Amino acid sequence: TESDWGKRCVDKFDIIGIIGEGTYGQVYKAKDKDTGELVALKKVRLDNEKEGFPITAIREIKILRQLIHRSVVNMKEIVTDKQDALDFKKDKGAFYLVFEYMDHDLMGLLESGLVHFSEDHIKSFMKQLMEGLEYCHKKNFLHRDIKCSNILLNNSGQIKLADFGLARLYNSEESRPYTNKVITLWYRPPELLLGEERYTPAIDVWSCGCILGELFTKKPIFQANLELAQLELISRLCGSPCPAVWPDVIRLPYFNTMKPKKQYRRRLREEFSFIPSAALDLLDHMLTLDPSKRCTAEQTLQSDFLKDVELSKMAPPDLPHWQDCH
Amino acid sequence: TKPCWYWDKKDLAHTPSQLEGLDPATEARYRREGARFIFDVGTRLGLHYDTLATGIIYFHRFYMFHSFKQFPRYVTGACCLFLAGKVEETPKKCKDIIKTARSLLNDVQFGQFGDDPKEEVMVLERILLQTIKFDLQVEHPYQFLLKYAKQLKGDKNKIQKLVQMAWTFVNDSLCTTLSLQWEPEIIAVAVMYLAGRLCKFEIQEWTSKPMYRRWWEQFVQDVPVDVLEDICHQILDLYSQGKQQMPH
Amino acid sequence: MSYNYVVTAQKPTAVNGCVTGHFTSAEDLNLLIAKNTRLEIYVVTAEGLRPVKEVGMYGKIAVMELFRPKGESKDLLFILTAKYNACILEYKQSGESIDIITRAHGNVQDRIGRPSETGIIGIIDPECRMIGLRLYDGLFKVIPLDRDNKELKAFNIRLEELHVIDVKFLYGCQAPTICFVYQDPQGRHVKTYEVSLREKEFNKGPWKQENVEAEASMVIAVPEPFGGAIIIGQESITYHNGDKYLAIAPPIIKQSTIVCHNRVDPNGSRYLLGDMEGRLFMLLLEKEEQMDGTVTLKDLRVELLGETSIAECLTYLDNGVVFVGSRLGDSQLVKLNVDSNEQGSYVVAMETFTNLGPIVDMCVVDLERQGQGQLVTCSGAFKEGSLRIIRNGQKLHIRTVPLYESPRKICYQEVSQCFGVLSSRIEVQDTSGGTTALRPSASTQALSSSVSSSKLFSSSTAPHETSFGEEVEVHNLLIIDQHTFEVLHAHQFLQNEYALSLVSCKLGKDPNTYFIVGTAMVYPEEAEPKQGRIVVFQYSDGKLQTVAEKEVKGAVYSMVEFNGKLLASINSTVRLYEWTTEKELRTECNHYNNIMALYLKTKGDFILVGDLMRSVLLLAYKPMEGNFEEIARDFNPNWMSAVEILDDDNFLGAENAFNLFVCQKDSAATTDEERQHLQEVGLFHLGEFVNVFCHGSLVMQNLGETSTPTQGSVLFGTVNGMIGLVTSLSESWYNLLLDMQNRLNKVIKSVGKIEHSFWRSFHTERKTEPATGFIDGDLIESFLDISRPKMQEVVANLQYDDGSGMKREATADDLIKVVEELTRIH
Ligand SMILES: COc1ccccc1CCNC(=O)CNc1nc(NCc2ccc(-c3ccccn3)cc2)c2ncn(C(C)C)c2n1
Repeated sequence: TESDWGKRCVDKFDIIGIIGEGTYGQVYKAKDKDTGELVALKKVRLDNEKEGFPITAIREIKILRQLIHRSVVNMKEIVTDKQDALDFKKDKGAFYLVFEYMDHDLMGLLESGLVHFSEDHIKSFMKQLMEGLEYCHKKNFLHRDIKCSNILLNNSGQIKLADFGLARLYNSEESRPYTNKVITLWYRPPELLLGEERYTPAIDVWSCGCILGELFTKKPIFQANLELAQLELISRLCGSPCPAVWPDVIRLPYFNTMKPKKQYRRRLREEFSFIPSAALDLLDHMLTLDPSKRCTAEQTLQSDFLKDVELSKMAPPDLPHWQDCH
Repeated sequence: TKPCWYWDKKDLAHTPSQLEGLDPATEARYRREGARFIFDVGTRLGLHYDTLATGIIYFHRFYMFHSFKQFPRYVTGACCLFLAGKVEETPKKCKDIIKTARSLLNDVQFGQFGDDPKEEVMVLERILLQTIKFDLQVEHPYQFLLKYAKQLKGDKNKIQKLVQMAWTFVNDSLCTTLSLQWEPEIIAVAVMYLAGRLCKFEIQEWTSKPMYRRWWEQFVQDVPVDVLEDICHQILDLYSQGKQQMPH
Repeated sequence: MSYNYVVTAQKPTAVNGCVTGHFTSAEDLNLLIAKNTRLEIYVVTAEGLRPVKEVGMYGKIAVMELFRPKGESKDLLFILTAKYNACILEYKQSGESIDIITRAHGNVQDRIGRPSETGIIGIIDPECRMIGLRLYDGLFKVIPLDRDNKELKAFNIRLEELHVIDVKFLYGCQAPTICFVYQDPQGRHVKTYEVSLREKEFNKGPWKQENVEAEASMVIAVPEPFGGAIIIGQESITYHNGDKYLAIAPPIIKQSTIVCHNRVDPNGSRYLLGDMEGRLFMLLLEKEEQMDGTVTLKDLRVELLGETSIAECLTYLDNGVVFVGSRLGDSQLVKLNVDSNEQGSYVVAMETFTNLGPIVDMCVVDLERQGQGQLVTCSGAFKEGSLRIIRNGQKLHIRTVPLYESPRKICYQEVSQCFGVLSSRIEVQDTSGGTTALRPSASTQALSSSVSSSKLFSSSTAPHETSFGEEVEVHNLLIIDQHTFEVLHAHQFLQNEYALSLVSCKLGKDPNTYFIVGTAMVYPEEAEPKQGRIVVFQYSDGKLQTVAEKEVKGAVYSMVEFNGKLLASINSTVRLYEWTTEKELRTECNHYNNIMALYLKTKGDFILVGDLMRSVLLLAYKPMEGNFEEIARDFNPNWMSAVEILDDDNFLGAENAFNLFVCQKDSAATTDEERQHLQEVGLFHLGEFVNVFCHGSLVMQNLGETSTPTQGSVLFGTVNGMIGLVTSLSESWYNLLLDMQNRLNKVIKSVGKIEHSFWRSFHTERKTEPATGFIDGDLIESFLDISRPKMQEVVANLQYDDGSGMKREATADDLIKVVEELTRIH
């Protein structure tokens, strides 16, 4: 049946090339021999035999078979290398996580500079992303690694969230200690910079706001190489962490340790004056220092900017053409 | 989309172990030992009850697709617990599971692990993942016992006695093939039903429909009492054979 | 890691901007000409220009303006670079010693902002109270010109109008006032504001908004006698000033877009206008004086003067002389006469300055069998299209072959003693239903000619409607003699067929040498072409014969001969064709993990693919199997403009951001992943747009030339005419030269006080990294021009390594010899 995974062989796919390098194994593009559908097979190598099957993959196999959404990537099946006949101990063959092949990723479309985003296009990009995030947050899962390279895009304008390797369940009642500093520094929330380890789903929201701004500026908003440096840049725009705006900031481990040069005032509306008013409000709420005062995914979807966006009118972004190469 | 992980009692007459000449009593003895091994090893390591149960469910499912005589029961158990730890985010190092398994097993039993215990276990992880069809997410009677108990209102101390007794019945049912016969939701009801009959409590009154004599229905639709009795019989039989007697 | 060296062989020649004023002395009339990174200062005479000084800047000159604040004797120069380095400069001369003073400087980049579509705009107030900068959508930046602002500190004023087309400061206003054209969904409008340095905000402007032409392009600020502004469009010119409104829409300007303007009479009576077809107009302001004593604008008139080079900047100098600054063609001095000549023209050319123009393609060929190598470049566009033959002999000798149409690709075919050149000319839909060419050009003035009769796409049934006046490109293959450079033959490709690739080679067991052209059927409706042809021509006995044609389902962007086979890139696919004994192309093997395979290069059985966004890929042909195999991909994302193979391990690429990078095989065979990973080991901001990489050298080789430290030779051509050269170095020589750069940068004074390390830092809008693996040879070659005290200061505490001398001190005479050898590679 369709459900018996791990037995079908990777012979069934004609490998086209390598689309990316993996934290545990390299990702190849491929075509299904039977249907012609284009897939993306991730290589999962157990040959290291240090801790066996990677937990990062186990989280992607656990969560993505639960999550069904138009804005969340689909794991179609898991297939294997030709296994050694009747000798599992000698067998060191690897496993592959078959996914849908998304044509482009946000990092490449903006970095080449070839993509031009109108307001309506941004609305459709954000509405899908938030709908996906809301679905995931409602199921009490946290992505924990939102990045521009993790927002895949089909030419149609469909957006899908992608790298669930660092994702884990969130419990509101029991504040169990999780890992720390999970999101990449440029998209990392202020609380994790100060090390809460008991984080809220609002960590993913901060990142998406960073993306919202980056879509308007075409340049990431908070680019720094050091955790304190990031806090300064964030502090300049969003305001310095202080007890009035963040009553519980004093409980965070590094609040006294990590300090901005000054107690900067919030300037977000001024520095983003060119952003439309409907969107600027969304940014102010998404980039709020206090995770308890930071807006939710549902709140972003019930928005003047996003509420009246119709997902039927996808309106594809201005993707590169031959004249655009000229 | 998703696999079927439930069989009929009559089907257990045709497991690989049975057809290789193992009699029904032995396969059920072997299952209790392997499950209790998993339970005892993980408890010594401080593992969450869900992690113990997930390993046990993997274990039970495994020996519905494979034989007991060709695949050792204690290596498999250790492998299941190792994977369960990663699935349920309560991870342990394979060497530590071996250490504890050695502490608890005698010399004959630990002979199954062979010359290199860690290797025999880590190697099996491949077969386990393919066997359980990479369906790693598992739900357990515990969450439903609490979800349903939360909707009961009445004497605080009569409900907490019901829950603990039912909770003990859940831990005991892991030694059996009930995990392979009935969804966890039904198990949770069955153990509430069993504890209710024994504690001479009438759970219908604690519900929001004090007059709905079939209270299980407001939690689990389409569950006949015939199902709940079959489950109770199977749980009570364990107490009858063993020296342990009903807690009450 | 990899080590490489980059030098300029020809400096940028295209004119990016030109201004006049009183910069060197309050007495002289100056002409400042800006070429990319280069500033040229001239003094105007009665015969022409007297050069006085040239400086390089560590940045692309984006803004260049002269102004004279109260208290100064002479004009000061403002320059802003494309990386937002701002500075104010002063000319100072002490007898024979000429130097440039940096009076104020700073970097005006904002942390958060959106770069504007119409680019950086910089303007200065008529009272020289402030500098206005339009850098980001929705923001106006003000640098106030107070004596104390030596760091050029500035503030932003929120601007409601997000999409601004052009802005100028107005004359005759009570407060600093800006007049600008902007675009919103309702069309284009003209609007004014007042700028308050005290309040640091805009106040309501002197006159109301007016709706203007949809393609309103430029804002001319009119001087005090009239006041107000003029707005230039595609069809109309309008004058606005409070209650006054004029509009002239002469049919002559509708024909060609107007791109430049200047003032001929300081009072605003007469302006000069130029268009993209090279025509030069005079815009006349007809005055009417009232009995009140006031002077008003009565009417506007436009008069055609003649033809100049397609000009990026015009500046009127004096008498009848105008300087024409051209980016697409050669720049000029022309004299405007009061009386027309017998052809009706008032414009007569005086001098012609050489502009290599855009170098679309180029090849190196030893025409005279000298062992040297000459560079034949496809240069210019439209009427300025030219072939330029370049040889070394101390200056470069350049010959120009006028084509009057756009050259696209060039390739040399020795067997036929000629070149093949792909070209395109502009025809316009005419009343016959066909098209008519605006002027005769190479493809029309060939000795013999042919037209393609192919029936491949003839089935059509796809409608493409034509409106009278619309432009079309007509692409041709030109056969040009290598000695006379006379057009021997012209082959016109199919209607709406664009020629994209050209090679000359033998294939298989066929002894004939062919011209092979790859084409694509282009229709305005398609985002990406879905039809194409690979055509095999033979040039024989003065005629071009079509040997075979292969149909493809895409655009043949790039082709390259591969060991007797034809390697062609068709859109996403990279394909290898075999040439059969029946003289037809045959598919052998394909590759499909490509977004758009724009560029191809081969060494041995290795192929280098340049993708539009996904950077370089090293494919390999595996003959045992008859197919391709992915050796390694550059996983980092870079948009490509040209690529080249340096050696079996190092690969050179060019970014559309004026950046160069070198990728190498990671050469660690531990994990298969490491080999499949190309690591960018070289990064360098060139500052120019590389269109063509070509192996070869222009230096004369008599076989007596001392072996230089540098190994290899790649020449590259750019859009601004700059020709450069890349070569490799040994690890020791790199460390020596790099250590010397750091010493030179501390010693050499930069114009505008721009840090050299910042200028060459790899810079994309979203990423900025320090340069690596590249020696700025133009910095190294400047060691020879610094004074003796400075030379000795540089060599202090300098040690050699990795040679016979493990630790060896350097003297100023030792390094003079080393650099002098490095100057002999070009
Ligand atoms: C070293 O590091 C990097 C740094 C910068 C850029 C890339 C990487 C590698 C890691 N990136 C990745 O692996 C990219 N993830 C990605 N991209 C997809 N489709 C968009 C896409 C991305 C890249 C290409 C591409 C093709 C040719 C050359 C380059 N890129 C094409 C399509 C995609 N669909 C399904 N899945 C699931 C398996 C998660 C996908 N994962």
